[PDB]
Amino acid sequence: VKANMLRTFSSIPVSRICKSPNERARLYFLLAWFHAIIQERLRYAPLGW
Repeated sequence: VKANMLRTFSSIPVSRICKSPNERARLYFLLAWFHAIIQERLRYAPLGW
């Protein structure tokens, strides 16, 4: 999950994720965490998705 979130944070430009209402950053962090969780869950095929 750590590597996935680090990968999905460098992909998103800083300009979009920062220069906005100050609550956007927490929303993007939640989005990255959710994407990492559901992407890492795919490894355990029959028990996950």
